[PDB]
This record gives sequence, C-alpha cells and structure tokens, in this order.
Amino acid sequence: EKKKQQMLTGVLGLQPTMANHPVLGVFLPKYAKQNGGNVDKTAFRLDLIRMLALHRLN
Amino acid sequence: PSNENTILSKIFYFCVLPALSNNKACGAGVNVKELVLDLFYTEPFICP
Repeated sequence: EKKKQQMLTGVLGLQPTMANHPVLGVFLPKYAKQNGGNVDKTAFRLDLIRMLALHRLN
Repeated sequence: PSNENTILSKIFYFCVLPALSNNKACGAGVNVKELVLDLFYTEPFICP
C-alpha cells in the first residue's frame, strides 16, 4: 500500500479523491509492479493520460 | 506507406510544398516533454 501511494504521489501528486477513480483504482496495482525499475516517471504520466482518455469516450 | 504512398509523400515534400513555398518554409520539432507537462497541468482535476 505504501508503494501504491508513493507511486500515486510520484505520478502527479494526485489527491486520494482521484485515487478512488476507477481508472486509477484498476491501474495503480499494475503501476505497483513497476517503477521499482529505472523505467521513468514521465512514462507513467503519459500512460495515465492516454488511459484516462480511452476511458472517456462518450 | 507502400510504394504508391511513399512516392506521393515524396511528391508533395519535394515538388508541391517547395515550389509553392519558394524556400520560405521552416521545419523542426516542438519539445517532447513540456507537452506532457501541459497535459499534466490539465489532468489533476477529475470532477465530471
């Protein structure tokens, strides 16, 4: 849980109110099993961008 | 881009845009990270 929350603050500093969002609620566990590597911080921001976008297709 | 579409891309980029431009064009890239930061500036509010 501390890893999840640390990655949440690293991504954007998102508020827990946005942590409760479904796109976050599903992807934070997958972002937990990563970012322990050297990968990036920016990649996760762009990933959240495009996934949040995929989610909102009216 | 296949043979035809590659040919047409080079047709524009070497004939149509040059002759109508008369050497007036520029061409380059915007920053690769500050666009991501602008997206992040739009993102942190999640209300519908």
